[PDB]
Amino acid sequence: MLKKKQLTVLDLHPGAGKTRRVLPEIVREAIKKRLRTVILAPTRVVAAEMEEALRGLPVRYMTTAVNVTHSGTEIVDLMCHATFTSRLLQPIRVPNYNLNIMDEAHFTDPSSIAARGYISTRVEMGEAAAIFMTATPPGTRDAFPDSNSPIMDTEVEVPERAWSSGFDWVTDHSGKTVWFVPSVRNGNEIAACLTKAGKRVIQLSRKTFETEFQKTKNQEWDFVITTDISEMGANFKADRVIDSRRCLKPVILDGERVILAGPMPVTHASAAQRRGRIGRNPNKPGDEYMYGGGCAETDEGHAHWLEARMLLDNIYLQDGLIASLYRPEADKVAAIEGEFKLRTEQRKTFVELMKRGDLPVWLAYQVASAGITYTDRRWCFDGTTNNTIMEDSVPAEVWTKYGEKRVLKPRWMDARVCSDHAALKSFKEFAAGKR
Repeated sequence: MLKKKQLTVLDLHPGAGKTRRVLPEIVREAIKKRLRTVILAPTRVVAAEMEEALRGLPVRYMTTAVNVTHSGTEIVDLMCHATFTSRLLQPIRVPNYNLNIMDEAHFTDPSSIAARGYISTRVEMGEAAAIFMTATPPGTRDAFPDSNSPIMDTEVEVPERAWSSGFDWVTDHSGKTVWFVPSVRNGNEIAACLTKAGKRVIQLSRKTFETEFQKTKNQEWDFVITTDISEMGANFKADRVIDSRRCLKPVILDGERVILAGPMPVTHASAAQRRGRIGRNPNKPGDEYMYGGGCAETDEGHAHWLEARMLLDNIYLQDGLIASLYRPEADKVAAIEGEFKLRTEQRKTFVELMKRGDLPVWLAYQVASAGITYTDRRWCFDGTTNNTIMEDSVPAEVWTKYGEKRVLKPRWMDARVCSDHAALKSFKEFAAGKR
């Protein structure tokens, strides 16, 4: 696998030991061959688990999720998918790694798709080797792959709102359940319903992931309500998965706004990853998987693939050349390589709106391409009346950095800035000039 000009897909089933058994062997071989190597983790939680599996080996952890004193003689670097793409975008010189290892290579966030495109392009050029580790490679149509022990798969109607009757099987269970919901807001209603009935519930989402995941290991719980983020290597000591089989899909309409469409069916890769949380212990057969709908290829036309093209168009590779998306996921977006290429000053604004501003990629691109500087927030208030952001069914208001109270009405509307209370609170601080 470690020979140049080769990309290998390590597609072992969930729980087969890709992270704890295969990864340390590959690292030992890479160090013996003096291959300058990068290990890419999807989240800070997986980075911590990788440190346990690689304990003792000389690895330089480029993450604050690991508290290790680096000796300075490491030729292997470990960092998150987003950090790799972020350093590629920034003026910082990233080493031209001989070997690129991506764990949970199925991750569909824009920076993971961009990282796969960059790496696969370097392999196609004959400059590097790569290993993509996932049970569900791009293009998988199998939602029920192999497991360490047999799983009872049951198609059932799954609640997406609070209920007063009709779902006795949900609460008549003495084990621990992991329940995947389409959104944070949907999760809140189900958690409140379960809490009212006496269940101990923990909720997980992209922003709260590191802090709340720790509660799954330090206390007893009956339910974990989570969004699709728990598909990326999160492990639980549970005996049942409840899966709505639904997700939200960011969609760009007429090239001028982003809406959160659905809930709609998840892909086969997502369903297999959600099911994959259980059936992991060969000594405990009969873990249950209750699913509430079918699968469909809802990644076609999903805004994340367009956003990955915006990132890749602004990453230097060689002179004018631009990295393509990883071939099995390249038809998910209709886009011309280089169409989002920005000039030096606008590119720097694009990077800062993402790194410091925390804006979605599509929204950061609209602002930077319009020639607006990072600190200029006039655009947050001069959009049309239909772009008015609502809070508690009434227009959201902020005090501008000038001291004036104005209705939040962005020139470009991206639904992700107000998808929940936490997102809208952060966007109000941005519009106010607080970061």
